[PDB]
Amino acid sequence: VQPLARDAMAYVLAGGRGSRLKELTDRRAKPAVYFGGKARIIDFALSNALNSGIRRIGVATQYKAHELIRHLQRGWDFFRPERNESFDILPASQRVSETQWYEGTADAVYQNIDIIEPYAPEYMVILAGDHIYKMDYEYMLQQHVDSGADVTIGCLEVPRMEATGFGVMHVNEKDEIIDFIEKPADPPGIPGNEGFALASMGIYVFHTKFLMEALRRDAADPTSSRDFGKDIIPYIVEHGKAVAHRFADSCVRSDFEHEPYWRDVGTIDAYWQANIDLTDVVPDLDIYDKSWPIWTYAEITPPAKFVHDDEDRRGSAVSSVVSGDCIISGAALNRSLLFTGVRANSYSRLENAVVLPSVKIGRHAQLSNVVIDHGVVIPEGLIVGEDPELDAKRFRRTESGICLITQSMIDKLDL
Amino acid sequence: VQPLARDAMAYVLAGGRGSRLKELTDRRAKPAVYFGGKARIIDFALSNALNSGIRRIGVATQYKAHELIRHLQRGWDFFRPERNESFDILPASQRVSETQWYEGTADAVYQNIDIIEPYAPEYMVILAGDHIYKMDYEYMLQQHVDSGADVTIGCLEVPRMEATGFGVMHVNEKDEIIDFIEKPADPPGIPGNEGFALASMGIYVFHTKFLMEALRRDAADPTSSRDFGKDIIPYIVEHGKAVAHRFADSCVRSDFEHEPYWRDVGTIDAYWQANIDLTDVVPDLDIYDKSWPIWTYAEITPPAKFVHDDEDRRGSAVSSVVSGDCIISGAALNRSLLFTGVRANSYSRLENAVVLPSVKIGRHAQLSNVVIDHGVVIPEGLIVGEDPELDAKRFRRTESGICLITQSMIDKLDL
Amino acid sequence: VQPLARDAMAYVLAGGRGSRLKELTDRRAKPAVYFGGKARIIDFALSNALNSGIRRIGVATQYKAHELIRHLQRGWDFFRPERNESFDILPASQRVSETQWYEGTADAVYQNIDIIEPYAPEYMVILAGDHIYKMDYEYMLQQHVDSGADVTIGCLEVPRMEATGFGVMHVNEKDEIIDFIEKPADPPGIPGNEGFALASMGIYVFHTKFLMEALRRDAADPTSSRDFGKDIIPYIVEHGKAVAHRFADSCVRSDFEHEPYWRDVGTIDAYWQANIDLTDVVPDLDIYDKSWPIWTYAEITPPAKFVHDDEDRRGSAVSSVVSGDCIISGAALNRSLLFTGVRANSYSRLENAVVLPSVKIGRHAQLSNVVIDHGVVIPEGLIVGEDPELDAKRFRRTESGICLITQSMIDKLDL
Amino acid sequence: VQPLARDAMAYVLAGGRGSRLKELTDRRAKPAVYFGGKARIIDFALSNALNSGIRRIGVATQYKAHELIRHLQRGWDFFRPERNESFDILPASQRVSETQWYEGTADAVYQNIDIIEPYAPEYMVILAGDHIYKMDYEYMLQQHVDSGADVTIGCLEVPRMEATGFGVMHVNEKDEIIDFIEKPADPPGIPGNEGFALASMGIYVFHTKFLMEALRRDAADPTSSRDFGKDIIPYIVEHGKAVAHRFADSCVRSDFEHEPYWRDVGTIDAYWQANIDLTDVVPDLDIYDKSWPIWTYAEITPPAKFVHDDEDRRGSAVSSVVSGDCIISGAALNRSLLFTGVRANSYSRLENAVVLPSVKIGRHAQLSNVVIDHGVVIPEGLIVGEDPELDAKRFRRTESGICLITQSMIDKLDL
Repeated sequence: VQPLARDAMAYVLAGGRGSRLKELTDRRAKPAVYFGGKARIIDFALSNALNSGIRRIGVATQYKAHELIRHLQRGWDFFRPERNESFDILPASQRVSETQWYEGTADAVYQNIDIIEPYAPEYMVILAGDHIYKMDYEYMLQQHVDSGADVTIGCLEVPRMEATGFGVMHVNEKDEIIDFIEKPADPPGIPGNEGFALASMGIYVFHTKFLMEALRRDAADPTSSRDFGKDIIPYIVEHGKAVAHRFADSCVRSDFEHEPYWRDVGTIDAYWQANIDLTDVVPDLDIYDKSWPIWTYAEITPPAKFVHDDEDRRGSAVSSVVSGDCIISGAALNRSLLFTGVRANSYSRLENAVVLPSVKIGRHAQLSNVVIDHGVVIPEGLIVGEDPELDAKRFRRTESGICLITQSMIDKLDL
Repeated sequence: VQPLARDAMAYVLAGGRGSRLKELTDRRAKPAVYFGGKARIIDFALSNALNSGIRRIGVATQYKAHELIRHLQRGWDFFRPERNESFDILPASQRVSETQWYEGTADAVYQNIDIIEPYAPEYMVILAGDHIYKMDYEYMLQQHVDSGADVTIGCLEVPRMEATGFGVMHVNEKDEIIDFIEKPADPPGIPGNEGFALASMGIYVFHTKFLMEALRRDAADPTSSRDFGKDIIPYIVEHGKAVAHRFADSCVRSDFEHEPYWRDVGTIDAYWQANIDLTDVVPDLDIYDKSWPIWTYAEITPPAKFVHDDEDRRGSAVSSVVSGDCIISGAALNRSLLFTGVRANSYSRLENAVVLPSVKIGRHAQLSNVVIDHGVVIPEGLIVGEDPELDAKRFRRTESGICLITQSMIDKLDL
Repeated sequence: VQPLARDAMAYVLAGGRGSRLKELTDRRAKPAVYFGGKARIIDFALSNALNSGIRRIGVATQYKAHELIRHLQRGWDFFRPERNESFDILPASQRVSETQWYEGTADAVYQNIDIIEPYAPEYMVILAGDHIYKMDYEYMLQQHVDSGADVTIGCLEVPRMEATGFGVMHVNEKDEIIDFIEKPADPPGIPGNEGFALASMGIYVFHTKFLMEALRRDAADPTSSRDFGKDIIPYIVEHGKAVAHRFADSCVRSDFEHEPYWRDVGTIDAYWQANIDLTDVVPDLDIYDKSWPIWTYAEITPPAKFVHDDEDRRGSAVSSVVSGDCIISGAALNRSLLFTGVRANSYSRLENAVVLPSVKIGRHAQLSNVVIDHGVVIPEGLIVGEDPELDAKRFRRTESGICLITQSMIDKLDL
Repeated sequence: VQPLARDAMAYVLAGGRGSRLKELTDRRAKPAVYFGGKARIIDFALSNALNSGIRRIGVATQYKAHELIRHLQRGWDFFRPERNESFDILPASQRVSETQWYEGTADAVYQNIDIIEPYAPEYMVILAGDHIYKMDYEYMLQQHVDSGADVTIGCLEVPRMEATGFGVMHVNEKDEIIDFIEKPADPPGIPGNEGFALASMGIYVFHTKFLMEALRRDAADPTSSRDFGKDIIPYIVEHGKAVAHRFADSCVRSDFEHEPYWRDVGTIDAYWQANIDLTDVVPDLDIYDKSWPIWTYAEITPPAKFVHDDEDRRGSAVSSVVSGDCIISGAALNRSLLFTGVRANSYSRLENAVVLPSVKIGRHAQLSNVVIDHGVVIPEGLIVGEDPELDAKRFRRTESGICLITQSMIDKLDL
């Protein structure tokens, strides 16, 4: 009768550096990276927990967390303990130990047992905080209880050649995990469906009592790298009962999303592509859906504005997504995504451009196939996208020709 | 030393019907009308109160106030009494008398003395809630105390020809009010500056104890129409000391506003004009200003989206202001202001259009010189602005050719 | 898999006058009456909705609603539409019609169909807002869908002699409702257990569109008094499928409540008793429970204080419940319940006293067996509970000797 | 005309360890210590800022700050940047530098200039976060601008023998500071009033642009201990213009406070004394004042309860201050102060006790002259205050005989 989410706590792992995002994560952890016009990556897992009815949330942070923690303080501020709600931001710090850094994803939870236990949740839902996806976690909770698993593991069903970069679960007829392989060159297929493999999402459901004991087990073992994927879960698949949960069974698709949507935006190319795809006529991700909404930190913002329309300049956007507090003054935008606060000035042009909040585009600048970091001021007349060798020397250039542009790159600029 | 706003309470008169806005105010009071892709009209006086440091606000409502009350409840919800802050919504209702109607603007304060006296504010700032303007009321409060006035009245300095439509204050050299005239055919000129007259704003500062006594006198006087403008102030200019405060002295102008901005948007033409002027290259009102911000009710909204770009259709906006959650799909917008939630569809065209929230524009519709009421669905292929005779039969058409369009008029439609 | 409350809207009927509470409800509807030391009666149903997972709430108000509506505005302010939550305060007002009065409890929902249908909830949970009880509405929802009922009705299982004051449901062996009788002299018994009758709590679960259809037909029938209990529900038991849900199956009992707790505090004796019973060593209602908490409007308040300990005066409380911001200065309290803000002064005595917020007790006053209304100032030396004849002349005195004391009564006082 | 607080930012130094409070500050910094029944010490400076109209606040933390940060996050959560309000929590950490420690109170501001400069406040109000006092900083701001000072320093006026423990300002006839001495053996007296000296409160007003340069200068000086009182202020007194502001000129006294109140609660005795003094008939600090309120983090909490009244046990409090959610079950309290959540059980007695939140007193325990730390569980039958030598072996006992009791101390216990 009662939904199990009433008795669950979501615990989000948000310490991931995202080192392949290069300068995009030099000053902020990957869960803090802006995505899709407004939110940050972490808001997706957070919103999944909220919309699934989980109203105790803990977030473990580590690497470069000041921007992430400030976002969480200001955006996720509406939980009240009187209502059996809680939002705990849990950085590694001189608190219960000297340390100041978590030893691994397991240690991220283990060090905060004294926070969890007063709440006495029946269940723990462990979440990667660095992916973009919508999912109703009540489904996994139900499967976990009914299957008697020690751990239920969220898995994507992917073509085996795509699984070579994931931690892959090897399952039997009834989706019980026989073995776990980190990045198999030839991923094991699903029995009776070997064109596909189950790739771990880093979503784990436990009974709290079991998890605490296993965290304590783990923390005593010197063999352990203190990691869910490499230590906790492999021990259980061997000695206990681990079961896979398939993302397709619990993904929340809107009427305007043709397939289950999950993205890890792990490379500059992948991050550019996921954002720019939102400019499509029929985008894979429906950012206009209100049935499974993404909460985030947002301020009252004025509308977007388009000015100038003469023989020489026209401020206008085609095949583009433009946020509030954007003033497109005499600037031509095509196939671009603009976050809030952008100022694009006369005779400039943006094409195939992902523009993070509060960027300024100087008069006459022309930028194609770029990601412009938050707050960058683009000098008047800067050309990007016309000279690959010049662009690669000045900026971080992808082999597929995307330039990531940061303020530090701009400050160094000559010819 | 201490600012006088700490000891003031703002009391906003928000019962105004705005009869000349015709069907724009059929189901909402004038202070509830949307303005500027920014806020509702009432939010300007409320934000002026807030930014001036007044932490006690009351709002008297009357004519058709459901939409207005719900906006106040949801938008103006962050005052806490334990911080000596209060926000009181005061509709005429069976709480102290049967009535269910306020007899006038003086009565709207008078019936609520039992709300005011427990707060014991030293000063009352009585405000009209149906005008768009920015003003720092600390200045009026200083002038009032130092002048020793019984009432201090905010006044616009305007050419006398334009003053024929206002309550007009006749003053001596000291800016003390020696007479008041309701709509003078020949407005009294300011001494030494005869080309201008002081036109009342309906902004009044009193010592609370004095006002409470003047309201009690007024509730007894059978010759009184129970109106601040026509009863309270004239009695004081007669028997006490009334002093005029000029708008230009305390108007808050941003660096991008060439002159003090005040608008009463009292007619459809004036409402259309003030909104459409926000699409100018250098607008009179700076809605991007952050130094004197306008607080309002706002939700997390997705960005605006423009799609399609081929031989036959292109979704794009030129010389226009576009709010979030607008999808401009194959539609051409020019010199238009769109509030949130608009959906404009393929081959439609808007020009010189003020489009309130959640309007839908059907394919192939072409509309020029229009105000479209909140939530209207414009039928595919509807043409407005081509045939004044037909437009005037179907719609509320001003002499200058603005068509106000409501869903009730759409529902009646044929050829 | 997904809880049904996600898809439900709770709709609280809060127009009740509670006329048998006499002067306690002369300026406030019954759901606004204070109960238990802090909350108001309406907060119980509201908190049940919230704790059950229902995040769309409507509250219909009518009789003397200013205090109620201010309570809802300031207390129930944390719902956000972006999260698919809503809290709508729905007074009878000149809005969709002139009226200024709901024709009945069915009409209170019918008039507001235009507010419900934009939310399109799958289920409606219609609640009476004038009872004190705790209940998980997910159980009723499941029974309602699983049974295929047209309406599921919440029912107290009570001894038949106690059911003569209730509207009683006659059921068959499957708890299907075969008849409904308003206040039967000899209430029909439950089959196979005739010592008990099922007494209607005025809680009704419907499929939304079935209810919209029953509401519309009811508004059309001139036979109808426009009432859930005597119009909607009788027709369904006759023409459709009405099923009873027993309170015991879904009451939320803390470990410290020996039985399911339900109270209608319909009379001054019952209100006094239910409150004073909280001073017991083992109270029937556990106001210290945090597993099913009651949300309300609460301000930051200083602690309670006890002053003076000498020959002739000692401020102290025995067998009593004392809220914050109470200063017990030389006053003896025994078996009393004090809401916040009380000032009891030297040489006064309270026994068997229910004391609503911000009451003042003057020096030397002695009061026994009383309910003291919000904000009453008790004159120095007043004696209540000594002389029944004099007490009944001065105050509202019950047959059993409880005096309800209002400020209007105090104002009239001599000897 | 315009108050100066509109353009100030308050910056609270809250990294103080409070070493002399011993185990009371072993797991929290001094600003996080509970005081007076509800608030925490830091809430006084924060409330002074808020009530003075300062809407931008920064709080620098360092030593053991988890509890403090969580308090700030949950309690001080109502500032919105759109209203030009801001509340920044600034712990030393990896962000702008590796360090993760502040080199001193000046470096606590210096490391965060990049947070300050975007706001561009005209004035900085630097505050000590570890003192209990009320003060209207608009007075100090007015004095600063009008005097032309480089730094205006808040100062207590105390008898000279008392000043020997303070940093003392030597002034001339016009309250200009001519020397500064750290703990003078013989404190320089006030000219014309040699019985008194000016003791620095560690409150400093600057022009922001001045301060930013003085900090940059300080961050270059290798002879600098990076301290406001030790390096910044003496430098200015020497080469610039430092002016003293006397606390009596801007202290906020309620009508029930016989003198300006300031306490630093630096020792266990001083902490115990300031709290127990609140049980007085006429307390020096008025915690019931509403004119200058102290905001803090508070939850909805049930009332206090007193039970049992027979010949062997009576739950009651005399000359005591008792917070909500305290159940006094057969326990006798006298001259004690209880924070929320205490459970005192049958036959126990508390005298002269300061009892922090959520303490449980076991049956038959008898405790006199104690501070009991947050959450301590006192064993049944424990006796404290009877045997000085035993009490000092078990607990932290002051020379004056106050025992500080923590759970670690209880956990060691036998006889």
